Amino acid sequence: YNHQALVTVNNYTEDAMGLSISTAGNPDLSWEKQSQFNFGLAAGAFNNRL
Amino acid sequence: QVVVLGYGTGQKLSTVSGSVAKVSSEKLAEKPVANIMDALQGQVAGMQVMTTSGDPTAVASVEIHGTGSLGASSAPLYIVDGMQTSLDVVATMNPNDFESMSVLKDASATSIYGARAANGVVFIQTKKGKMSERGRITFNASYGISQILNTKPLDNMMTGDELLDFQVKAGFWGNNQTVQKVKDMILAGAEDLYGNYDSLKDEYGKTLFPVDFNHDADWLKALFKTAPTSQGDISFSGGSQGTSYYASIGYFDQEGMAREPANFKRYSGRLNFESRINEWLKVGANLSGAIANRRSADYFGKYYMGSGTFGVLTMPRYYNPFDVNGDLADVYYMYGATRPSMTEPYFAKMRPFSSESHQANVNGFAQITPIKGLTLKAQAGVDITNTRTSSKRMPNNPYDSTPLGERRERAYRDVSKSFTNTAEYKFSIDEKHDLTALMGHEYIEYEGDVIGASSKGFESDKLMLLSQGKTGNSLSLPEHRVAEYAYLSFFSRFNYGFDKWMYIDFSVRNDQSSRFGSNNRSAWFYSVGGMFDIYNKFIQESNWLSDLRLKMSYGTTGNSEIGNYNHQALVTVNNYTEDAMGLSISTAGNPDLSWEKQSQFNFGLAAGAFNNRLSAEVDFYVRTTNDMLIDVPMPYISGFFSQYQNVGSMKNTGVDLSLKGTIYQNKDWNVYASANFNYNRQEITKLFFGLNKYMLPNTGTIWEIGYPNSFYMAEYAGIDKKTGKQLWYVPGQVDKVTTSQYSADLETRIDKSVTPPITGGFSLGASWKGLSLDADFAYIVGKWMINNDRYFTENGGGLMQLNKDKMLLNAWTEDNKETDVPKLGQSPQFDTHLLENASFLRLKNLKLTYVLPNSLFAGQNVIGGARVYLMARNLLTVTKYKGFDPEAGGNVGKNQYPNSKQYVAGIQLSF
Amino acid sequence: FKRYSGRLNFESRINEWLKVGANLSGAIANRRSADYFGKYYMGSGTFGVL
Amino acid sequence: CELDRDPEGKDFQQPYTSFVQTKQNRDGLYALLRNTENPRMHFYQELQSDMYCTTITDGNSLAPFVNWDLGILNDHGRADEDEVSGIAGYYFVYNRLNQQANAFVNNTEAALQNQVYKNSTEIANAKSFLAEGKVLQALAIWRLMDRFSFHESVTEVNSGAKDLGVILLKEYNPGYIGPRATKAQCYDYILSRLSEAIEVLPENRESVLYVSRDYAYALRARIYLALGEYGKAAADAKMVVDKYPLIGAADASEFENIYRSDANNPEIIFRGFASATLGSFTATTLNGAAPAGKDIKYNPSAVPFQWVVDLYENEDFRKSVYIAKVVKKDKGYLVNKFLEDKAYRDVQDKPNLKVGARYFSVAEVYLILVESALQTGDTPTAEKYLKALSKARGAEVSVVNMEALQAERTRELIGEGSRLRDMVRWSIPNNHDAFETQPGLEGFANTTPLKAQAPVGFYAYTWEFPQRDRQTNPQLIKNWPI
Amino acid sequence: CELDRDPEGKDFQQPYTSFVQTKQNRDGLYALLRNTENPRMHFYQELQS
Amino acid sequence: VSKSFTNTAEYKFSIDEKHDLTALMGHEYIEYEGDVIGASSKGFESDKLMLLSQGKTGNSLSLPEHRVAEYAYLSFFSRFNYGFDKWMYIDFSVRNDQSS
Amino acid sequence: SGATTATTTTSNS
Ligand SMILES: CCCCCCCCOCCOCCOCCOCCO
Repeated sequence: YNHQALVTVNNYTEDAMGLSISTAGNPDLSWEKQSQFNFGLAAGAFNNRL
Repeated sequence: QVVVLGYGTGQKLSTVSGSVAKVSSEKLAEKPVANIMDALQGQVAGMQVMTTSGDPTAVASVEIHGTGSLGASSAPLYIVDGMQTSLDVVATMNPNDFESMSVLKDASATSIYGARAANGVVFIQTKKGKMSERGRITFNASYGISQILNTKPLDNMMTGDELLDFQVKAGFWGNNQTVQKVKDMILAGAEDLYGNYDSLKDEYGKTLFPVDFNHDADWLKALFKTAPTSQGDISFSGGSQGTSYYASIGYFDQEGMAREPANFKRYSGRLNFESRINEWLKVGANLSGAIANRRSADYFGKYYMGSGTFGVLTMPRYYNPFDVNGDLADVYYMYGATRPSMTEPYFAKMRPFSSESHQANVNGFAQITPIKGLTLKAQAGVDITNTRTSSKRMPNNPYDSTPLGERRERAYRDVSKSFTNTAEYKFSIDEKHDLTALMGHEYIEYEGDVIGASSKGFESDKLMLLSQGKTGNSLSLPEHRVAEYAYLSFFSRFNYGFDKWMYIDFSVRNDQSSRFGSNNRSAWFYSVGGMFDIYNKFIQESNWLSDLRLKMSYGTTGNSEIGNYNHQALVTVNNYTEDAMGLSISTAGNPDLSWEKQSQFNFGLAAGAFNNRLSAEVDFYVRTTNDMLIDVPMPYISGFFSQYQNVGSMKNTGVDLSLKGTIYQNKDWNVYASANFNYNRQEITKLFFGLNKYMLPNTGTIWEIGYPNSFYMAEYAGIDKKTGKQLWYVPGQVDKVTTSQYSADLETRIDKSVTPPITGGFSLGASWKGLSLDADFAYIVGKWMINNDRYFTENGGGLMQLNKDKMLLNAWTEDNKETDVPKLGQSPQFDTHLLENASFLRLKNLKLTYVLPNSLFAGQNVIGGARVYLMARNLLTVTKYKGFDPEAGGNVGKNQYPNSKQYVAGIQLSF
Repeated sequence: FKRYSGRLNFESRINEWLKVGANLSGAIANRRSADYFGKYYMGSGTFGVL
Repeated sequence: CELDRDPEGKDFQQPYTSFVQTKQNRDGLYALLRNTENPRMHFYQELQSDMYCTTITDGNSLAPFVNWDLGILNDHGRADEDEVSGIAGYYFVYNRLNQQANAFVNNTEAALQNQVYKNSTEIANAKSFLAEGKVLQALAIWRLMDRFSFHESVTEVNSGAKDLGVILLKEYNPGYIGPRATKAQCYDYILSRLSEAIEVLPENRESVLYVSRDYAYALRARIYLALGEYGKAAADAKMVVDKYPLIGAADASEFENIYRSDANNPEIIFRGFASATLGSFTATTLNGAAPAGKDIKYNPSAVPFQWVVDLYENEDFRKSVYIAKVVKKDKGYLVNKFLEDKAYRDVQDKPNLKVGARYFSVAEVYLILVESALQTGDTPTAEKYLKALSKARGAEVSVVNMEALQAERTRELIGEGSRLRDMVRWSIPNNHDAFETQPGLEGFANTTPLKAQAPVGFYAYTWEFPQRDRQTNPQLIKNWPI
Repeated sequence: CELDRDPEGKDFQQPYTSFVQTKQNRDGLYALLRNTENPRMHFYQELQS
Repeated sequence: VSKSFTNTAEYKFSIDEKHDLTALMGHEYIEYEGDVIGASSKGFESDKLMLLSQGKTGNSLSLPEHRVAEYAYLSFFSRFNYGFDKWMYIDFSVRNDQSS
Repeated sequence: SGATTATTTTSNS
């Protein structure tokens, strides 16, 4: 829960409850994109001993 | 037909000598309820099953051969696949996995389970998968509805007009009040209460009519409903060269018929597996798991106003809980209220209970057969249950006494472990002699635990975690409970068999436990028994007879369902100063706690008529119990008030018989029938300290030597039609003599027993060709029961605001003085005018099955077969009771949950 | 760290169009971690031996 | 494979394994003794004396004892969980204390020989704890033998119950069916308990709330006096009598502000911990008080005779604290000893009439010393202590002649139950109907003779074993010849 | 499928529409002040003298 | 408690003698929920009387603990393979992911 | 347990 702007209980007395601000929030949180280029070369040798 | 009676390999059913009753898979199936022992009511001869609640989360109470003990439990020992369980655990197992069950009743079959087998053993065994070239798939589905049994007791309640007239003439409202002065604006002019609330101040007179005097309301529609039930299951069996398996996954949902919610829902899975590794070793495993959700209707059995069947009967008929469109108006009005009372769906919306249980059974074995007769088995299993329960009470509710909410969270855990090892060697000395020797060891362990915490003082529905409560005076101590036990046992059994006509077996078991006293920790139980086949030796072949066997048995057992900690002298807090803790002895124990010994003698005769069609079985038993567990009042030198010692005696004498038959008339037709009967006479033999008669306080029974445990009340003569007052008999004083003044020195022993003596059940069946029709009936006669709601619904003086019975309209006055109902100024007692005769006869089951014919699945290889059925449960009941259910109850009938009447339709595609 | 484990892997060919299987596992485990390491106290840890 | 499963959340009776378990079980033993050795248990032997007269406030509750109703006294009192009272309640609480003390003493001895105590401090403290437990055993057996075993000067008894005692149980078992031990064995058991406990306890008293050596000497003196051995009663009473001073006061208001206060009384040898929340009780039976508003009403069910009034002369402090002229709001007198304690109130203007248990006092050991010194033949140590006690308590006795001592012992130990023990040793008959009532109270007090006359040597001076016993136990020989 | 998961014991920041919401946020302001102006934070400027 | 469901359907064929293709499509749903409940007690005086319901009952009481967490993932995917004669292989893939 | 000795560097990565 990291995109909401929230409010939690912060009691002062034992009679009534109190509300404090918890987080700031981020309404346009989205994925993190990763692009990968890979280029590989596999080789064998003397009747697959190497 | 082989039966595993305890341990080892099962021999036969025609050679055992110990009164085994085997129930097959067809009496375990399709069963729209969760408790599996309800299907057995009326089937086993001598076993008496009664379920005292129509709640979906309620389990049955089962007694084999009467009630054995005073002050102990009478439930049997439930075994499922070698290890023992409880009925709440079997409630989570899909009963389409149960291949059979065996009720082992007498103590030649049940003495290798000694110190646990005094009440009988119920030995459930699950499927294993028969081998074939193609494994078979099976898909069950089902759907049904459940509603209330009978609505007859509300045929005698008053109307709105009659109750208003009776209340204004009985002087409840005032002195000079009349109708259209009490109905005018002191009842109907109570929109003063509905005007204080913003949710109801604009709804009075338009959609909410809480007081209606013209036509009366329906209080059975406002408290009970019609509720659905769904099932569904798919299983795969099969097997191959050595290996066999059985897998299954299933679903069950049952919602209760009362408006306050009582559902039960499980998702379950099963995998049985058994393989032959090589020539000497065979391994196997039974794995089972479930996720269960339960909810109980907990305001049943207690007397609140507008709640349950008590609220169906007694609530006045000029109060309307509905609105104009015929829904429930989520609030109603009773006269003299501070805030308006809320109905059952709104009270369920404001109290959100939840409960999720996770169950895992895992059991496994390895069997070694090295030397051609000898087989050595090692079996181990654990059984883990983790439950997690959450209750809530919602804040900001107008019709409540506080605007603050509460919350409570509990977590339950219990773990059971079991190990049994067994060596069996069977051989033959000659051709005419067989012997089987069995030795074994068994260890049982249990460990339980509960944690729980509560908080209060909430002001929002979002911010209601358990840590966001108010401190100070709104803090409480948490909850914590622990229980544990352990058994260790060594057993042995010899079977000996002459030619093919004589069998003799001997059993012995040593049993130690954590529950017994510190002096006598070890117990020794034995058994001997014999079976003689007369129709193989003496009469070789006859025209009408086809089988005749005789059997005798004698064996001792014990009942170790005593407390987990009852032999210890417990030490509790007793402070001297206001800072340091002091401690002192408080319960006194005794180090010589035994295990409620029992000795049982048995004689039986089995016969089979013309080509084994007509079959009969008769059995006589004497079951003696000694050393029962009572909290006896001690002499004054003890320094305590009671001790929990083993004193007493009891004897149960009886006869039970059963008979089967087949009545053909054709090649296609098949008609068959069956019947049972059991008669049991209980008698107390001796009590504690030289005493002849003892009365448990606050129970209403009496233990007298020579009689069963009876009822303890004052007899009720009637009324005296010279003055209209109630009259009770005097104990003794025969001429009898009646007095008009009730006192506690007027009670006596009523010759009506607590446990009903005659139990039975019979059944029909017919099958034309595929189309089968089955019907099962089950009766219990001799059963008496205190109708506690008739203390309120026919009451002349006091509780005048409730609805009453119609027979209070011809009460005794000086004008009408030839009636038998008293004057209106008296209060009834708990005499024997409340003992009702709750004997019944119940059409327990009625099924119509149609197997689809084989010629329909012709040019196909996907689908193999199909089946359709229609079932009705608790369809018809014949009773002289007056209180919604004879069976639901047990020694007293309070505000009860009646049993359900169900209609189920089901499919099965064996493809 | 202490654990008692169990595993049953099962795989079955029912008929010519169906194949079912299951991989059931379970354990009972007791953990306990030394939960003062990573910080400086007086006679605790390798800081205490030094 | 051991299969013991001990209950979690509570302890159970077993030999000890630590010093904290021993200390906590000892504190529970003292909290048990507080409800056993109460003033409320000793009122029934105070009312069976010849110094009380029942009034019209009675409901036949204090009436079977003052009128000697031998049909009600044969099976009197109940000891179920609702109420522990009467003769059966007496028997129950003293056998309960005897069994709990047996358990504590045997567990401490097994833990001492099993070597479970770590240092030497815990071993020394546990040996002193064992000595205290032995003193409580001797107190329980003596307080049972006092009421349920015959004095030697009895005429007519049941055949065989002349020289029998109480059921001498030495171990802990609640289920026990046994015979009555002889009187000699019971007295040797009591005196051996106190003899082994005196030589272990320290010389200087540790705390007033626990058993010291002064209490063991004083209890051995009160046993040797009533046993009839005046030689060693004085030798045991003269070891305590120098260590606790008497009350010094000038006016009776000073006496009632230093006497009723438990913490400020310099005379008490042994007393139980009581405060405003724990350990306090209302002993309002012989006065029958009630806290109306800020003051006290009196409605007594039994008032004393006139000779008890004329025993106290007018310039005495005890005529304002022990006896009080508060009946009918100003008429004759009532016994007002166990009225109240002002330090045990929750609000300091409203009374609640709560007291604390006092087990021994220094006036009693003064009286034991002067009586044993008078009857041992050594008189110069007898006038000293008696004139010191009477001058400290107010009016002075002129000369001693063995009946002034009887007057002083009646005047001091009133409301305690010491009179019925004293009538048997001094050979005094009842004469309940020969005395006269108070001239300020006619119409209030009743006039009735005894249901059964009590001459010297009557069997009814010792109570009968309860009805639930001797029905479940055929080896119990009953006391009374009826 | 709805994939909306919202926290427990936590509500959203909204503008004040009631009087009890103003009272609740005021009590939260004072309980925040109690953990700011306490003597533990003024020990650093006391030891530095 | 964590649940998961995965349902795929793969169709593999050969459009000629030396042209292999493979098509796969699928669905995946992952879910989680977890909670911690907790309780405490203080003020015990003997080590045998230490159940949680046997503490001091005044200012020694405290407030419980409770923590809830949950998430969910929904996903769809598809993967195609092509193989030429035996020596050239191409793979293509497209997926769509949503999280809570 | 014990007294905490200060001047640590706060670990990130
Ligand atoms: C068609 C699949 C049905 C599977 C449901 C069974 C679930 C029960 O398993 C609960 C987890 O316990 C794990 C079992 O441990 C394996 C023990 O087996 C080893 C013995 O050979």
